[PDB]
Amino acid sequence: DTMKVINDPIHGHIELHPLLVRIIDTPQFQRLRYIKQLGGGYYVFPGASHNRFEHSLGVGYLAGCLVHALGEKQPELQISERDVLCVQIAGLCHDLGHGPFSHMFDGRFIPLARPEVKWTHEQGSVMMFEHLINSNGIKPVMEQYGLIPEEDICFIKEQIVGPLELWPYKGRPENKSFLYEIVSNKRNGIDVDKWDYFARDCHHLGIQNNFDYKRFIKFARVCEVDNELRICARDKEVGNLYDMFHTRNSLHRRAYQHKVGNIIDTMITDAFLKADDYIEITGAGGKKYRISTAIDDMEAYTKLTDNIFLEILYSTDPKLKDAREILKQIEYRNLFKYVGETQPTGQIKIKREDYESLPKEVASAKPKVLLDVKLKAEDFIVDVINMDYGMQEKNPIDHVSFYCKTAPNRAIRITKNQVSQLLPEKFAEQLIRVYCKKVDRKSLYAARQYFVQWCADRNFTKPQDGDVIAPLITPQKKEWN
Amino acid sequence: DTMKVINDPIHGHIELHPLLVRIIDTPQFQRLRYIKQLGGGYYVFPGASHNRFEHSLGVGYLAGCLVHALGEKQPELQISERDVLCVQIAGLCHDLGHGPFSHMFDGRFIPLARPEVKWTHEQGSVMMFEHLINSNGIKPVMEQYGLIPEEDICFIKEQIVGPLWPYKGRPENKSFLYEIVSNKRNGIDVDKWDYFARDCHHLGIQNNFDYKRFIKFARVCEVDNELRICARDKEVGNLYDMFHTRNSLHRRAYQHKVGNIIDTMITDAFLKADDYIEITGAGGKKYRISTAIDDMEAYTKLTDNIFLEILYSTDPKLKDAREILKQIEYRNLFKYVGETQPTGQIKIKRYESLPKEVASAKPKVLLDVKLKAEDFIVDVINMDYGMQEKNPIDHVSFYCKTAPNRAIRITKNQVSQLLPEKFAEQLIRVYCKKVDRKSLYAARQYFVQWCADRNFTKPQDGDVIAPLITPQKKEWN
Amino acid sequence: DTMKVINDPIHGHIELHPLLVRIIDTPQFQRLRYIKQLGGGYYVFPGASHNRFEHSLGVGYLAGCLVHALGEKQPELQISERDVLCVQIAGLCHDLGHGPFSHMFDGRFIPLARPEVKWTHEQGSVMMFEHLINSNGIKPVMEQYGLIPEEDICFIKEQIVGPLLWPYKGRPENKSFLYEIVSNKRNGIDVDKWDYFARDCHHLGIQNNFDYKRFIKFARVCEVDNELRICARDKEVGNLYDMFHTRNSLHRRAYQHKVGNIIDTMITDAFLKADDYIEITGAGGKKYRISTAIDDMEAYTKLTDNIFLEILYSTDPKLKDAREILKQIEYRNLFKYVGETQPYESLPKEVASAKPKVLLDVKLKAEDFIVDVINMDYGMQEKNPIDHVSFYCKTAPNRAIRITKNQVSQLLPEKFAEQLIRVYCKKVDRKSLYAARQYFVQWCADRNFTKPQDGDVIAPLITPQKKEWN
Amino acid sequence: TMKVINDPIHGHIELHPLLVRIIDTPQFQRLRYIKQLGGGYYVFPGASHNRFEHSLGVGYLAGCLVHALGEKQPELQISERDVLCVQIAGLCHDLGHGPFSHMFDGRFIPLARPEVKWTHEQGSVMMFEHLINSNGIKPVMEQYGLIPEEDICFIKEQIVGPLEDSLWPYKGRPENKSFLYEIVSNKRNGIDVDKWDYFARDCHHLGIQNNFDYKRFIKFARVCEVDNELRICARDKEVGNLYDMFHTRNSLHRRAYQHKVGNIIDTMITDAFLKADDYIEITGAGGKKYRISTAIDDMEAYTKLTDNIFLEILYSTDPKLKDAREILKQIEYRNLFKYVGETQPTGQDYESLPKEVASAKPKVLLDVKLKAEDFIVDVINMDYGMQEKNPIDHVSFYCKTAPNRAIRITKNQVSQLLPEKFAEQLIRVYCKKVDRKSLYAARQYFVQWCADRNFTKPQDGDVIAPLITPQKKEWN
Ligand SMILES: Nc1nc(=O)c2ncn([C@H]3C[C@H](O)[C@@H](CO[P@@](=O)(S)OP(=O)(O)OP(=O)(O)O)O3)c2[nH]1
Ligand SMILES: Nc1nc(=O)c2ncn([C@H]3C[C@H](O)[C@@H](CO[P@@](=O)(S)OP(=O)(O)OP(=O)(O)O)O3)c2[nH]1
Ligand SMILES: Nc1nc(=O)c2ncn([C@H]3C[C@H](O)[C@@H](CO[P@@](=O)(S)OP(=O)(O)OP(=O)(O)O)O3)c2[nH]1
Ligand SMILES: Nc1nc(=O)c2ncn([C@H]3C[C@H](O)[C@@H](CO[P@@](=O)(S)OP(=O)(O)OP(=O)(O)O)O3)c2[nH]1
Ligand SMILES: [Mg+2]
Ligand SMILES: [Mg+2]
Ligand SMILES: [Mg+2]
Ligand SMILES: [Mg+2]
Ligand SMILES: [Mn+2]
Ligand SMILES: [Mn+2]
Ligand SMILES: [Mn+2]
Ligand SMILES: [Mn+2]
Repeated sequence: DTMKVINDPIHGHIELHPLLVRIIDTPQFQRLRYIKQLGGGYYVFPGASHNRFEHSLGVGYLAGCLVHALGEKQPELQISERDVLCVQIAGLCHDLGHGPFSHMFDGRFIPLARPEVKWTHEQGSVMMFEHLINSNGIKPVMEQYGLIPEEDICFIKEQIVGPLELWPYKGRPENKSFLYEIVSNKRNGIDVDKWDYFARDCHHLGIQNNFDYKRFIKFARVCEVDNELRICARDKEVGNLYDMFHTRNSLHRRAYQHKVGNIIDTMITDAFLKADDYIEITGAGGKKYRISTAIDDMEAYTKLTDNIFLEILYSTDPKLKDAREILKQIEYRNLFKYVGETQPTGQIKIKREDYESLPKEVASAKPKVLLDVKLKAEDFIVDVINMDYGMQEKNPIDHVSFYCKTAPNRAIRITKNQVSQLLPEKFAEQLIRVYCKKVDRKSLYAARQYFVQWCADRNFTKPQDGDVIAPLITPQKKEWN
Repeated sequence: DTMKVINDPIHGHIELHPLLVRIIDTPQFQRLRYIKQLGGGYYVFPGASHNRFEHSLGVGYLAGCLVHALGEKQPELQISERDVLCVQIAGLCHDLGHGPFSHMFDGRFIPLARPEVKWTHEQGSVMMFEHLINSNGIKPVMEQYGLIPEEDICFIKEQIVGPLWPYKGRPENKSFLYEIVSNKRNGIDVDKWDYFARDCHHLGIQNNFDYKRFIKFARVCEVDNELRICARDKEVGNLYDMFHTRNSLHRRAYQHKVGNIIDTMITDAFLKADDYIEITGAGGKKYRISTAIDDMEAYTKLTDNIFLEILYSTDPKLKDAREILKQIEYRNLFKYVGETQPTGQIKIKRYESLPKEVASAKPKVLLDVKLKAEDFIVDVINMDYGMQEKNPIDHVSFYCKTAPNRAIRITKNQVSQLLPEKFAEQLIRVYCKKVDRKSLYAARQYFVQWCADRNFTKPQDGDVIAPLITPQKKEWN
Repeated sequence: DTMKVINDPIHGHIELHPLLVRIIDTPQFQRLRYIKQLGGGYYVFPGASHNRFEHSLGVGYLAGCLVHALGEKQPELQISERDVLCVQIAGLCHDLGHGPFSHMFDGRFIPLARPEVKWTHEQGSVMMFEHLINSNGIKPVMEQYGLIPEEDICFIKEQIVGPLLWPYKGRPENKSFLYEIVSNKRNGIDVDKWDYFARDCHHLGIQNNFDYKRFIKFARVCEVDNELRICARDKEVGNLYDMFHTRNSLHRRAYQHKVGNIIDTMITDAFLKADDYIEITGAGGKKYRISTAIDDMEAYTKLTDNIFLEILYSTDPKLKDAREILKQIEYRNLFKYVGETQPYESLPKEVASAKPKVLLDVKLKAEDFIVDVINMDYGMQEKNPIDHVSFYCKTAPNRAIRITKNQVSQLLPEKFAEQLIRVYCKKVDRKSLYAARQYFVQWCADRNFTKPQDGDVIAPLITPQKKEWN
Repeated sequence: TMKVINDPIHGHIELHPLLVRIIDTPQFQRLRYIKQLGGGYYVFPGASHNRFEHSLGVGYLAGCLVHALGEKQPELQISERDVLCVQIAGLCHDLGHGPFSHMFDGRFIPLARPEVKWTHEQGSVMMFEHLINSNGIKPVMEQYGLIPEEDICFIKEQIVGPLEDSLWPYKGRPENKSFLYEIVSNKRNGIDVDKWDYFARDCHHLGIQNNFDYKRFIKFARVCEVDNELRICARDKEVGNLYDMFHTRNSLHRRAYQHKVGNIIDTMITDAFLKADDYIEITGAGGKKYRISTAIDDMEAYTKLTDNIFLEILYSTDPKLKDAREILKQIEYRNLFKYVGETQPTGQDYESLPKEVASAKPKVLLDVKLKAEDFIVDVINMDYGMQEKNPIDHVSFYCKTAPNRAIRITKNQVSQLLPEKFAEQLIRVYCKKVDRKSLYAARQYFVQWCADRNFTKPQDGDVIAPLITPQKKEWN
């Protein structure tokens, strides 16, 4: 009935409309309190204790800030309170679909557990959102505050996942197209979701950031672009936009793809796979699901959080011994050892299906060196990481519209050459990391020899420490030295 | 093989000796990852997602910083690497004994589940530390790095809990070492310094104490034939401010009325669940939530998870407990009625009779509903400077730049006339389990009447919530 | 004119209305770039390089934030764009009257140079504001944007200095709350404090996560004694006490830092010696002195921190005495701090008159001493400003209530003012300093002042004399 | 005794008494009156900071790094004497800066005294010598174990490089202590503590975000043998952070140090100084009088050349300075030369570019015709500090498995998303005529000149010069 104020360390005091409060105070939303934003990253950065819940509040907040700012600067847009609330709800609910340890679940576990299924947190979010609305009688409340549930639920889902299918959207018309650019921007990835996690992750990781998404909001405008009304940035902000993506890449390099964070994520995933058939999760009508099938039933999925990790760890079931033992090894910090990193060379890329064959490939290499131990495919992990600017090969800034101060209503396009010659020439790459399950000194030395030999055999890039870890092997390849 | 570096948002890059790493990488220590620093506070301050684990690293770090600084400034102290490691270990392990949602467990749940016992997180920490050492073969590792486990385990425990010269782990010449992690003399320790900075970072609030500066100006002097840590004289204002900051954090955050009520509701749920949750201990034995403190192997598995285990349960026996937790999720909380203070110095002894007392008041007003003792919660909160009635600064030793080895004492008048005249008080909060508008209105009338009957302070909103009752008391108006 | 955005490290991006930009882009306002916020404090805290200019932008910004927030939450107040602009202008211009090194000028120099005159930066700000308006043709611009200069200039001045019975003419009682925002004469809770807390902390290197933002969010207007006044939410009372605690702590640690004050004192002495020999050109080419530039705003416009360097870099023999003091500051050959106690021109003589029962190699004279009396209070002399705050409760947000100290905490101060008395010595010799300590502690004992913290160390012979001290 | 100074960036800095003696001198304290970012303060009101506080930070970080190396590698035989010398160089590296910093050495001196070859580095060495000699520091250095002959040489070399073909061109320390020259001012690859302080300090004051974590870098720094020298090596995994450091530097230049209006204010101040030059007199050694442009010849005069000069001119009663004073007054009214636009070359002294723009004949009607003198053309070199070169190719690294073995890492071994180029230019054009008709004309000349030269299409080209932009087919 009245607004609530929430104090957030990143954003300070956030005002929440009563309808938003109703949505937040539900089991489906509060679930996000028990899911770590950075998953295994917490085990490397102790500051990163934050969960999806607080991130979601921030995203809803910033979504409101942006839509409000646009409305105040351009009354002609006819932005309504109903529009503002719908955008905030989408911002709040965009991460509802995340599973235990966030990206590990959708990124690592589900692809291995259920390769046939094509699943993402986005799809999960839409399903959970529907479940949230229907389970908690939210629709009546939406009507009370002027929302029209048929159109607006559609609109909210479309903001989260894109067209459920010309204008392909049904929730709002072309004149309100800019509303779809705020929470999850499918056009170029510039959205408030990134702005919140940049600031929040940095706050917790202990990586400094004085920058303003606030600045961006202040300079945002709506212009006509190809018969749609779209969000346009001021021209001079283009450098800041390139930097936003640079920041994202740096955060991935330093933190999200930290070699040990990833290995912990990998180990947890392995534990989950071993546990899958023995954990049972109760769904709608008392039906039982597995970790990998809870995504099919939202009532079951509601109860799938980071807790599962502890349920396995603390279990006594003999059937869970293999899974439990992996988790125990994580606790003792008996983790697999990082051997090295390389990149695929020139046009060659690694296909997703071929990830599985890779450990065998490394083991198959014959390094021209004496070896005390012989290592097996099963002793290796090979982690293939796709680093990009959020749009695969594409430059997202080529998909941004800008305006100039002398003609604020006229959208223009800006190419990379018009900005700096020091920008990336490519917007995607792969990293290949190799680890060894055998942690002893002799094994690790051997693993380094196999690894560097495999790099040479494949014409991959010379590992940075190649000359130190494998002095005998590196001479072989002339390109390297 | 060698040191590890950990990046902390509060302290930046912390170097950890390999022995410390071995201790950290154990189930008993890593458990702290799953216990929230501020418990129910997270449900009011979404920034407060931090756990005991990160706080513990910070405390170990600052313990090392202080002992190192003292050694570098005063080589004569003969501080040893062995001493430094023992102080760090105590700093790291001082919070090992905490249970689910931290202070709620030792502060609220255990006193109700096991009223006969005096139990504290300190005692828990000593027991867990012993379990950690013995379960993970740490003693051999300690010897490898020059520690003497018999003496040093004793020393570490004594730093955490105090005497088991009453100390056996170190002699009087090394007395100052016992002032660093948990200072029983005046409460000025590195544990406070970390949580001030860490809680503030996460809460989104401002901290008055500058701990780095304090460390830089710390020295050891002879005081009554002990070597004790002394602060530079000009830092006295900063020390008063440290305690002010602590009090403000309690007022704004740790004792936030809704955080406390959520803690209370969780405690109630735990009590209802107690007999039906079973926690597996050493040798496969089963314990209860309230008895896991007896077996460290069981206690190791007692973390915030328990909350979710109850919440996600389907056992009919757990329905009552589960329903309370579900109400928390729907934000269907017990309602805050009001807050008052007992009058001047007079203070309230330990509590169960209080709800009945409020219900017994007969407010001279029209009431649609009549409320019962069981409908009320009364929460009594002791706010002080850490030493009951006493001023801890009267128990600090200082030095002047013109005579750095000469300890002096400084009284409150020598500092400021704007300081507190008192160092302890109580807050009394009343809540109602009946959440309907008519019940809440009635609860307000009982509450304000009870305040008037007892001569307690006028609630701030007394004139608004109970316009008919407030005229009765002349003092108030 | 158009709207401009300014990036501020404390507040981030501040939007400025074109009328505000016009006011800012004038010699009278830009002058504030050349006046340090903390004066001599920069010579102790190297981070405190900030000037009055950036502080002024922040105050104007926060004034706008508060008035806007009140208007959005309570449309019934009938707050107008004209009102918002006037409040912002007052916030921007409230520190226009500051002189070189800020408080030193109004706090130390003017009282000594011109004891007969009663002058404050507030009065200076009003005069400069008038000069700014009249010199730069701002009144026509104000009209263009809907302001009514006769009423609104009056209103702006009143916000800065107070009344020139509702005693205000610029706005009526219904808009009384507007006078509480920039410079709150009722209880001191204003946006000026909120900016300098955050800004000074940022530069000093003293941490502050807290929010004035929170305060703004919980501010409301209620009827109080037939005026509309700003009321805080009841639960914020603890935070308000803490605001004043913060202020006191900043004064103790930084603004009244014993060496910052002594540098301010030395600079003041140098200014006094230089006064007649520096000439500052005013309106009509007339010449003024440092101490008389306050009479002519055209002259005052050219009176900034630069004067310090003009003196320091001078070669005029007449300025040698002044120049030498400044040179001593550079060499860090400072007047020496002797000590501090707790209970103005006559004081140095009084200390010198004390006869300490100790052997002294040197005899010191009144002129060798500086006595600095510092009033540490909660901004309202003896009074508790929180007793002059109105609050509201969530169950009746339009109903103002009063909260007394006992309703809050028994751990709060019993007193809201004190004095610190610091004594320094000009001479700086070891023997002189030792003597100064003996005179000082003896004077403390003679007057029944508090025992200096280091009294037993600096004056072991004297301290036994006084029984209370022990 | 030691003194402690509280710094907002670094917290509490401990200063050895010898350092305090050096700091408490007119030559050092002068830095309090010189803005770090010059005209930048007139765009970013947060940037009030001066060279003085930056210098303390640099001296502090220099001490942190040399101390850390000594503690990790006792074999280096780092001495207290070495630590103090490194700190003194760090403290004194910016002594030579003039009013508004880079504006003085970058803009004013090149125009006032084109024949002279002058830099702030050279100034710093001269001022340092003046500081030492004027304040009797050498005796104090000896008292604390310094050897002035060798150590003064060492300090100067750290600041300006060899005073001189040789594997060792330095005289102040031998090859075994080579790593000491990499700390304050790194001529090999530019990775030094001077950048680390100004990144953090400028960001603090500007209200922007800094990518480089210098404390981490220090923690992972080591010394290894490289080509018969002992050099500072970074841990291999820090290479990404190093690339980011340079990215941060470039971003700071783009957003702040080369802000179009900050630069124009710097240009206007420089113009004012040029007009004032002959009329301001600055007293030097023996009471001799110098000009703003000649104070660099006498350190006693240079000591008194600070930002104050700006205010002296602005507040001058004296008529003689009316043209100079008027320019400064225009700055105060914000009556600035107008930015017309920015472009980039394909490719890459002073008088010629404005003339070129004016010479273009745009196929458009023009109310006014503009002259070379009405234009300013500002050419800005954006690079990674080493002209065309990649500085990371000049860094040595080590791996955890062999911490004493230095290796080299090439760009392809890091990321394919790194820059392909390490240098570019920006060309900005401004107009001294500020009226609407003049500005419109200036835009037409500018865009025409861009088209004529095949420079990049200005971002707002289609808006400011709709008629010209069609002509160029490339411009899509
Ligand atoms: N930064 C800060 N300082 C403080 O002193 C403080 N106090 C609370 N909060 C945070 C905690 C929350 O994140 C938020 C609201 O706290 P509130 O106490 S205003 O909320 P309700 O208890 O519901 O008061 P009601 O029911 O009477 O309206 O601000 C605070 N945040
Ligand atoms: N601020 C920051 N920036 C960074 O780039 C970064 N990288 C890590 N960390 C945090 C995460 C950790 O908390 C800490 C060290 O991470 P590290 O990657 S050096 O450690 P290991 O993987 O063990 O390196 P090795 O095995 O080769 O010695 O700093 C960082 N913290
Ligand atoms: N925080 C931050 N990041 C930045 O990239 C940046 N750039 C500038 N500023 C600060 C400096 C100012 O304090 C403010 C605006 O700078 P602007 O570049 S938007 O202004 P004009 O040059 O007038 O742009 P125009 O004339 O083209 O509309 O933000 C910035 N502040
Ligand atoms: N952050 C901070 N908090 C504070 O409370 C404080 N107080 C001072 N400083 C800063 C200001 C200075 O930059 C630094 C040292 O101030 P100091 O007061 S220790 O030094 P002297 O007065 O000379 O002490 P002595 O009485 O032994 O001579 O710390 C402070 N810095
Ligand atoms: Mg509430
Ligand atoms: Mg490691
Ligand atoms: Mg502009
Ligand atoms: Mg001192
Ligand atoms: Mn998200
Ligand atoms: Mn603790
Ligand atoms: Mn002010
Ligand atoms: Mn520098």
